[PDB]
Amino acid sequence: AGHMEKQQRKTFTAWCNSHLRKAGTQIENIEEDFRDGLKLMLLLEVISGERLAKPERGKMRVHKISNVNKALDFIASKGVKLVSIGAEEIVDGNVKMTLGMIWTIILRFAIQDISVEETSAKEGLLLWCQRKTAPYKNVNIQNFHISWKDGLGFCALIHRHRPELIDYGKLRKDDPLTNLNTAFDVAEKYLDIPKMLDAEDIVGTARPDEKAIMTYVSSFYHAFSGAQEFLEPG
Repeated sequence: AGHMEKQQRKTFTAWCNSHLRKAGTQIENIEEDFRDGLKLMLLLEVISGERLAKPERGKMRVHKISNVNKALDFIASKGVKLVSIGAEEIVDGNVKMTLGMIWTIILRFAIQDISVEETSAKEGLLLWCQRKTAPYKNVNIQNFHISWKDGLGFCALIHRHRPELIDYGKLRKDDPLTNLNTAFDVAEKYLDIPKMLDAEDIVGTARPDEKAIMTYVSSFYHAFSGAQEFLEPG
């Protein structure tokens, strides 16, 4: 019920929709649209590329719990970290539990497989960021929160791969709002990465939510991995 939840609500919703758009659907409220399990199963089919069991019909309490359990069984089978998520809480629209469940899904499907110099998962994603921004004198990535507040890290990641898209030299470290908005707009327009973070909130929050930032950064990783050259979106 604070800034942590607010930032995760924004970012996790955006991430989920960046995938569901490939299934011809979208959610409009993350604490309501997964309650019957239907869109949750669809999200899992998109990010895994597999077909889950056929969803049961009927809007009865028992049916919804059934669909959610099908989803929970599927993510367990795919190695998503277990964190005591309960089908009941998901069906009842418990926001804390829902965001917690979505986080484990993001971590498994967008971050865990990342491999960089024998380093993997979150640690691998961080190393990738550090290696790519190494040449930038005004950037020093050391985490997935404070290190990104001035926006230069995001701008540097983009400039490193597509220099023509950002006039990095004109960016000032003491002008974080400008830097963040520049990176977010360029990523949305040229890299097909939806805006998942609110610039003003990043600048105003002593310590921005690392799960939200990690989610956004992982989208940059995938946009620059070259995987799009051999994999069909869906």
